[PDB]
Amino acid sequence: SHDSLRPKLSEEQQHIIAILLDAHHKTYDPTYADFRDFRPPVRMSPLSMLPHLADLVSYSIQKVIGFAKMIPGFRDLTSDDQIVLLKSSAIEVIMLRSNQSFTMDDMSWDCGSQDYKYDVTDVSKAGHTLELIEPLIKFQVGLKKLNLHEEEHVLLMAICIVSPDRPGVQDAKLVEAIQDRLSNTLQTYIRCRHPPPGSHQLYAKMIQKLADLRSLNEEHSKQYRSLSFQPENSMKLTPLVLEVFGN
Amino acid sequence: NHPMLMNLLKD
Ligand SMILES: CCCC(CCC)(c1ccc(OC[C@@H](O)CO)cc1)c1ccc(OC[C@H](O)C(C)(C)C)cc1
Repeated sequence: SHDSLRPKLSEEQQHIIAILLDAHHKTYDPTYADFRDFRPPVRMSPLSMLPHLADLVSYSIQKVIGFAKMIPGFRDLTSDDQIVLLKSSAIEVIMLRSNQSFTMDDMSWDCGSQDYKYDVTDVSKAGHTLELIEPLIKFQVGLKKLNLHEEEHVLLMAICIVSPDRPGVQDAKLVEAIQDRLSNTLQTYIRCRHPPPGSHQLYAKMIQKLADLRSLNEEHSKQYRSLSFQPENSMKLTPLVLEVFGN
Repeated sequence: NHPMLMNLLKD
């Protein structure tokens, strides 16, 4: 109450933001140049997009880990806690980071050529049902409409990762200490740098998106468990996806 | 048992 109700950003809070922007810029490629290295998309054989999207998700996990390692304090947690945090958050951070390529026009992910322009049918062709697709699209539209500053977007991803309430977290207080520093930075940023309106209720709306991501995670996990139970599907995944999501 | 994750975390 002090760091949270702070009128203007401290020097420390400014450094936190700068660090997270750098971390995002070194782990998010807006030219999507590496996508050409994945197994090719196959559209139009109902799980035909599973290999390509498994490669996309595996690549995305590597980038999320790269980002997480730069969050102030994250690398100072025990290795087991780092693992737990990343295993639990990876799909949610993927959902958050993907919003940068999401377009409300045709509710697709533009990455950024026609072959790597992904829609609801592509998700369907990875084995997912409307029980996931529908709330996933709702979330993407809801997030896009918040019109976050890049500063808020990177703070939200970091807050998502360093969540002390994940199952299996050992040193919850240490995790909470990092998350609080980040949450305070976000609150102070919105108060002093985000112009009215749209700063109105923005912080609570962002926290609500974190809760929404938990629900999306649960649904994705249930469907993933169903899909990956069949070893001929698991075979089509990548070693990192199996390791991080389980087998 | 998370050698690839652990590798990607190491520096
Ligand atoms: C059509 C795919 C859309 C989506 C939506 C995620 C919100 C996606 C993911 C990463 C992106 O990365 C690039 C982005 O960050 C650039 O802004 C883009 C889009 C996605 C991918 C895979 C999905 O399922 C994978 C299965 O669960 C599997 C294979 C593990 C068994 C479900 C959705």
